[PDB]
Amino acid sequence: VASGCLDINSSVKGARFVRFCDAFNIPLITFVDVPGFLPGTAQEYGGIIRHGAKLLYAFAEATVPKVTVITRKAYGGAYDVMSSKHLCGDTNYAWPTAEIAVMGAKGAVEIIFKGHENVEAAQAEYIEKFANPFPAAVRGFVDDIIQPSSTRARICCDLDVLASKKVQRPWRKHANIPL
Amino acid sequence: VASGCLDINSSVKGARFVRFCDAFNIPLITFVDVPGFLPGTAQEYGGIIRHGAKLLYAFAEATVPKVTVITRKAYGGAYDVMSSKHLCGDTNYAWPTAEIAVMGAKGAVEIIFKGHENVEAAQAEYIEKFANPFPAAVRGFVDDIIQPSSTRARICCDLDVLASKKVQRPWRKHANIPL
Ligand SMILES: *C(=O)CCCC[C@@H]1SC[C@@H]2NC(=O)N[C@@H]21
Ligand SMILES: *C(=O)CCCC[C@@H]1SC[C@@H]2NC(=O)N[C@@H]21
Repeated sequence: VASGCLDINSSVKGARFVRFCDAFNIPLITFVDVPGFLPGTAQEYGGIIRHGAKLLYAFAEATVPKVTVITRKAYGGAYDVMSSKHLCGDTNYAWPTAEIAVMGAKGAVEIIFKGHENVEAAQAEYIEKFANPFPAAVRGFVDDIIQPSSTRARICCDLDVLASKKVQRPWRKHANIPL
Repeated sequence: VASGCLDINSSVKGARFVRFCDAFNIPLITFVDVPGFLPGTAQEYGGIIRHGAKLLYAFAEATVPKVTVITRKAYGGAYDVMSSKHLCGDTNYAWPTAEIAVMGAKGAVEIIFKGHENVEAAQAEYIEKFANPFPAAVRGFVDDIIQPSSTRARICCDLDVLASKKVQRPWRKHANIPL
């Protein structure tokens, strides 16, 4: 549905569910495949910026175990919104088809290589190096790249060892979610 | 005295003083100029490894304001031992003569460029780029490079705003300093 893109309505449902599970110590499993946000004036006039921040906050605030699996696409700011490891996640696995980037190869090459000759060669070079899960994994964004058939067993193992995990957070009178 | 090198005796005196000042909310000011550790069997047989860890711990544990000024040399592991910014420091200033490196240019070039022709050119290139305070500052190791005449005023300003600073640390029954 809608290429797996985030919009206002999806952000509202996600943030509410995540917030409940965190409050009552229920671990979270995230399956990420998101190419970006739904474009258009229907979303911009509706406050897509304000509403998208709801899901980002709901994950960032969480203190319960978070296990993320990236199945195919994670472009742009949506990578971090869908519970990336940099929001105090516990484990993050990629399948062999995962691709983590600011944008797809076509947009990135047209912007990076502007006015140069032999752009088609630059397009092939960029895709071969960046259109896979490796530029993120070699940086510590992904803990392992796993065969999909092993996903269940890998998650079960993490759940049975993160269950006793506690973290500290500064004192606050109460949270201030963007609303 | 002894080129400003750390040894067993200096580590013992430092750790004890730092620990007292931290316990009773007295800010710390550090003036760093340390080329490394005193070599030789007299120090190795005396447990220089064990004793040096005392000063590293004493700074790392501290929760009171820490302001560090680097005047000239900070080579090797001694950089971090003498209250570097990466031990939860508040501010760290360098004077124009500061040099932060793993080792001096002579040792580094002989190790990096081994068996190559025109080593003398490599020596000049290395010194011009790394024998100054810039490769550390551009990475976030140093907050500013200041004229020495302004040091006092800069420190006074930091002390009058860090005085109300509190940090959180996980619960512990009691500390376990290497001894
Ligand atoms: C064709 O150029 C339309 C591109 C839309 C691709 C998807 S839709 C939502 C995401 N936002 C974006 O700019 N690209 C993604
Ligand atoms: C001559 O080669 C002796 C070099 C000693 C220079 C100083 S003394 C202590 C520090 N340790 C080290 O390897 N170099 C520094």
